[PDB]
Amino acid sequence: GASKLRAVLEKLKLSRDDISTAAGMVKGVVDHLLLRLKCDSAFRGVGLLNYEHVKISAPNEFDVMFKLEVRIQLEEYSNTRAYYFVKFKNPLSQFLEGEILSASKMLSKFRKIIKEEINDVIMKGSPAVTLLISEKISVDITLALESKSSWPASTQEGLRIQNWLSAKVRKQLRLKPFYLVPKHAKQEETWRLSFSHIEKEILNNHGKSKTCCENKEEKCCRKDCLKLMKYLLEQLKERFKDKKHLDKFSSYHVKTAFFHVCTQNPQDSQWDRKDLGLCFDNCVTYFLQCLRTEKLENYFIPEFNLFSSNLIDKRSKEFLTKQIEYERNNEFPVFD
Amino acid sequence: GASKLRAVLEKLKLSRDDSTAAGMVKGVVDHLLLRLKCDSAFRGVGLLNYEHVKISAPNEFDVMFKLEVPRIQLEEYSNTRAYYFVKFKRNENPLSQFLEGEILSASKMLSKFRKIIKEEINDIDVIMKRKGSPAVTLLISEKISVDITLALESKSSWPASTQEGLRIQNWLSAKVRKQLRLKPFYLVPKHAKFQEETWRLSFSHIEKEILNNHGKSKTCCENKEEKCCRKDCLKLMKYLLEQLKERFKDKKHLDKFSSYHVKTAFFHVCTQNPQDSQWDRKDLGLCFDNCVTYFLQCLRTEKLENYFIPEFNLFSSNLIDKRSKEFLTKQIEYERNNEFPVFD
Ligand SMILES: O=c1cc(-c2ccccc2)oc2cc(O)c(O)c(O)c12
Ligand SMILES: [Zn+2]
Ligand SMILES: [Zn+2]
Repeated sequence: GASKLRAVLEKLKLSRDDISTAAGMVKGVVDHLLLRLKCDSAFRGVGLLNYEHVKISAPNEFDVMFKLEVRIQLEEYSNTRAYYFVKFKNPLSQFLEGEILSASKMLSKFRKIIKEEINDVIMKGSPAVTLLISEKISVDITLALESKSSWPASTQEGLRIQNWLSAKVRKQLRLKPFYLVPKHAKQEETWRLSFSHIEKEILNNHGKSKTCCENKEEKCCRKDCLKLMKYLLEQLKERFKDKKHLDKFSSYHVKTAFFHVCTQNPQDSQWDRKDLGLCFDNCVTYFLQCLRTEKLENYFIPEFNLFSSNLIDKRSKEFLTKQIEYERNNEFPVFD
Repeated sequence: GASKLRAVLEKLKLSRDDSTAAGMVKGVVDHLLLRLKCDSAFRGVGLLNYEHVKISAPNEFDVMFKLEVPRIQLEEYSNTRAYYFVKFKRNENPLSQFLEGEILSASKMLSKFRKIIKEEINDIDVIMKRKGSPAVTLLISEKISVDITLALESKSSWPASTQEGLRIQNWLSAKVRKQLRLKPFYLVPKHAKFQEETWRLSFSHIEKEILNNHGKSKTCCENKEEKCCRKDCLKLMKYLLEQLKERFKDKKHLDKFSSYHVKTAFFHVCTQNPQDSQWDRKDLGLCFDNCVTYFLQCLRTEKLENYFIPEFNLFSSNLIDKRSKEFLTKQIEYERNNEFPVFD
C-alpha cells in the first residue's frame, strides 16, 4: 500500500502552493506587531524564531514564536528537568515578583500590546495569543525568552545525534541559544525549555551525507515519514474530536518519536525512497511502542517523559494504539 | 612507499605538541586587542578564528584582527577580480578619519594600526617588526613570531567575482555553499601592481571551516570506518614545498610559491574527488601522489584558479615566470621518483 502513502503525500504538497498566499498575510500582521512591541521598553529586543505548521493538515493555521533576548539565572522547578523559574544576575523590572520574572505579568502586557495593535482581526499559556486574520487564516503567537548561555544541565545527555549527524554538529548546535516559553507546571510562573530552532535545523539538514536529497542517488524518505506521521495523528484527532481521548496528543509527540527513530537508524541507506512503505511502517511501529510502554523521552531532555502517567492517561494511549493499529492493518482508510 | 609519508606525519605531529608557544601568543594577542578597542577607530576589533602558514615552523604564527565596516560599497580595481577600493554609503563613520577622497586609505589605517601596536607592545618583552599584508611582525621572547594582518569585515553579499567559486556542491553540498556564502567576507590591505590603496578579498575563515569539516559524510574522521587522509595529504603537500623552498633558498626560483598555492590546489583536488571513499587512509600513498600530480599539472599549464575567485589565476605568468614553474616542476618530479628524500 506504499502507493497510497504517496497519494497522500501528493495532496499534502499541492495544498502548499495553495497556501503560500496565506503565509504572506501572516508576515504582514507579524511585522506590524513587532514594530509596536519594539517601541515598548520591556520588549525592545523582540524578534522572530524559526511561519511553521504544527498541524500539517491545517495549512491555514500558522505558529509564530516571538523571541526576546534577556543574562539570567535559572532555578529548576521541583526537579521537573524542563520547567524553571527565571531569576536574574533591567527592562523587565516591571514583571518581577520577588526575584522571579513573572510569566503572568509579562504575558499580560504581551497580550495587551497585541490586542491593541490588532485593532488596525481578532484575538482568542503556551500559545499566548491566537489571531484570526480575515476569517480563514489563524496564527498562534508564542513568546519566548532567549538565553545565549550554555544549555541547562538537564540537556547534557540529550540530542544524541553523534552517530547520525555527527558530534561536531552536536557541539555546533549546543553553542546556539536556548529558549523558554511561559508554561504552567502541574505553578503559574514557570518557563519550559524550547528548542524549536534546533528541531528545524535537524529536520532540514537531516542526512548523514551532507548531500542527502540533493541528487537522485541520495533521495531519502525521512521528511515524508514525519509528514505521514503528523497527518495520521491529525486525521485521527479530527475523526474523534468529540470524544476528546486524543486531545492531549500533539504533533510534537509524533515529531519526538521520529527524532528517536532517526537516532536508531542513522544511515541514509536505511531511508531509501524505494522503501517508503516499510520506513513509514517502522515509524508507526515505534510510536506504538512508545504508547504501549508509556515512554517518550523529550529529545533534548531525556529525563522528561512526554508519555508519563502524570501527563497522559493510559486509556488515552490504549485508544490511540487501537485506532492506529486498525489503520495500519487496513491500509490507512483514515487517509481519505 | 606510503610509510615514509607516515614517518613525516609522525614527525609533524610531535612538534605540534611541544602548543605552549600558542598560549604565549594568545596572551599578547588579547592584551593587544584590548588596547585597540579603546581607540574610537578600532572599537569593533576582534579575532576571526593559531594559524601556521608554514607547517614546518611551529614557532611562526599568523593572526587576523578583523574589524567590521558596515554598509560599504566596493569598486573593482582594473578588473583584477580580487583587489577593490572600499567606499562607504554613509557619513558618523569612525574611519572617516582615514578617507582620501571617497576611498578608505589602506596606508592611513595601516599607519595608525601599526602605531597603536608598537605603542602598546612597549609595555610588556616583545618587539614589533615591519613587514603590507601582515602589518606587523611580533617577536615574542626567544623565537616566537606573530604576523598580524588586519581585515575589514563586510556582511554584505559576496562580490560578483566570487559568483561561480566555492564549487563544493557535489562534495560538501549546495546548502553548505549557500550557508557559507551568507557569512561575511574579508578585505586585507594589499598593493596591486603598484596601486597603493587597494584591498584584497580574504576567505581565510571559509578555508578553515572546509578543512576542519571536510567530508561528504558529516561523521567523516569521527570513527574508524570513516577515517580519511584529506588533511594529511595537505600537510604532506605544504611540507614538501616548504622543504624544497628551504633547500633551494639560494636560487630564488621558488621564492614566489607559498602554502596558499598548495592549499588552493588541494581544494581543487577535493572538488575533483568529492567522495570520502576516494580518500581512505589505506590509500595515503596513492592519494598524496594524486595531490602532487594535480599541483604539477597546474604548474605545467600555468593555471591555478583562486578557489573562490575563479577568474584569478594564481599561476599567471604575470605573477610567477615560466622558468620558476618548470624549476619547481622538475624538483617535485625528482622527489616523487626517489620516494621524496627531502623528507629525510
Ligand atoms: O587568503 C589569501 C588569499 C590570497 C589571494 C591571492 C590572490 C588573489 C586572491 C586572494 O593569497 C594569500 C596568500 C597567502 O600567502 C596567504 O597566507 C593567504 O592567506 C592568502
Ligand atoms: Zn534526505
Ligand atoms: Zn575525514
